[PDB]
Amino acid sequence: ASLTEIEHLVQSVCKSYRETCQLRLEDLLRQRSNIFSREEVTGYQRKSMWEMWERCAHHLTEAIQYVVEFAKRLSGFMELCQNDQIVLLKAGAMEVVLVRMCRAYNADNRTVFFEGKYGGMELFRALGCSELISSIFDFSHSLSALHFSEDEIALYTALVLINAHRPGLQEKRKVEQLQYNLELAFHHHLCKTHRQSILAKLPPKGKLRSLCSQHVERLQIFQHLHPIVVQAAFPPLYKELFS
Amino acid sequence: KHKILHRLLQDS
Ligand SMILES: CC(C)CCC[C@](C)(O)[C@H]1CC[C@H]2[C@@H]3CC=C4C[C@@H](O)CC[C@]4(C)[C@H]3CC[C@@]21C
Repeated sequence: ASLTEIEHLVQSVCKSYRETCQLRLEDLLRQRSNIFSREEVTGYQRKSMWEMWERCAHHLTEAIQYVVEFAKRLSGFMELCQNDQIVLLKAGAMEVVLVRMCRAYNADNRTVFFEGKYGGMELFRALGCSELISSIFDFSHSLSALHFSEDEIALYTALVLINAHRPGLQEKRKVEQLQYNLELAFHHHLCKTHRQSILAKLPPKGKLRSLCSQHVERLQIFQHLHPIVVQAAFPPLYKELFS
Repeated sequence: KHKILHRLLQDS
């Protein structure tokens, strides 16, 4: 509701991002030339489906805990009723992980950081959901073409999370207010830094939603063949958000 | 146990 207040909001979000980013951009960048060997790829590819799923679910969920800490730190988030917090997190946490992914992604060889090295799509073949992995690496690759800064990742992912159109919200108008101000902080930081050229370059909305649905669909097929794996082996937080 | 989202949200 003030210019000075939104300058503070930019600062708030960026700093909150750094405290919850799980890994600093250059710890990712520095590890790019650590690439899984052919023999190490076939090791991953020899794990069962449920075993690759639970290793993947585990790592996703440790990433998601950082995202949850991040959301808690977004203005007004804790002053929303618990229903709506849960709604924003169920709809947004995975979206934020997909954006945070571009940091851990090397566009040069289309690899992602996983268990201490970089691997390609083939690293994930035992998951049995290969159109999805390809979609996710494509998204990540289009995102890298944007060349986001850390500050832009902060402000943008705050905005993916704080969205008043999420279905299931009770207090839609309280979150419109919250989102409006983060829209302002984001637009503000871009015109200050002479980006803003990237507003039309940004993904739809749709797109991320489509990525998320695909992940849930895939998980749901997985659960058909392994019902109690999800209920007993998967982290509870992952189970809670996704099924 | 139940409801880990509730917990993460309540826990300072
Ligand atoms: C759960 C699964 C069936 C669907 C997701 C498959 C996936 C796209 O391969 C997942 C599995 C593990 C995921 C990674 C685990 C942790 C991190 C580190 C985090 O700071 C940013 C994203 C990133 C790099 C994730 C990106 C997507 C990955 C790499």
